[PDB]
Amino acid sequence: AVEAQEILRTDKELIATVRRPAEAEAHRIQQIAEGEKVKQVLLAQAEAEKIRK
Amino acid sequence: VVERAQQVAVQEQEIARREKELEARVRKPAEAERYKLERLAEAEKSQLIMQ
Amino acid sequence: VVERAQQVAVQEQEIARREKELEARVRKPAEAERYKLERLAEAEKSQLIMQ
Repeated sequence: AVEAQEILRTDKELIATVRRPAEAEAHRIQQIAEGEKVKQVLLAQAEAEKIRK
Repeated sequence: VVERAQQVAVQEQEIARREKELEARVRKPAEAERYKLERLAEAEKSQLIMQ
Repeated sequence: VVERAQQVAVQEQEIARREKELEARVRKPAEAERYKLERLAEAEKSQLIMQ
């Protein structure tokens, strides 16, 4: 029974330790990727119209 | 057995604590950085087009 | 003879103790690592596609 309670505790600990940080990291990566994509698109548009003019 | 059967409740509260703390320290800074990058890129485009 | 005939019961409890402990220290960490790899790979794909 000691080890069964330890199983439950380590399940919850692994959740709080790696499962949620993984989701937070995924959200951070996708947010930063969105920012970088918008920045690159705007810079490319600026360069293209520079070349056109 | 009692010790471990209550440490499981400690971790049950810890999971939500990590939820909140990780959100505050990761998701909101990421949103703020994305907005900062958006605005600075818009300013750079506005400057480059008219230069 | 009595000593050994009770050490066999000691090991009879030890087999289930090893069951539980090995599950906790191997199977659950493996599941957590698989989920972490899944989510990080999904994030990397989401970033690479739009870059």
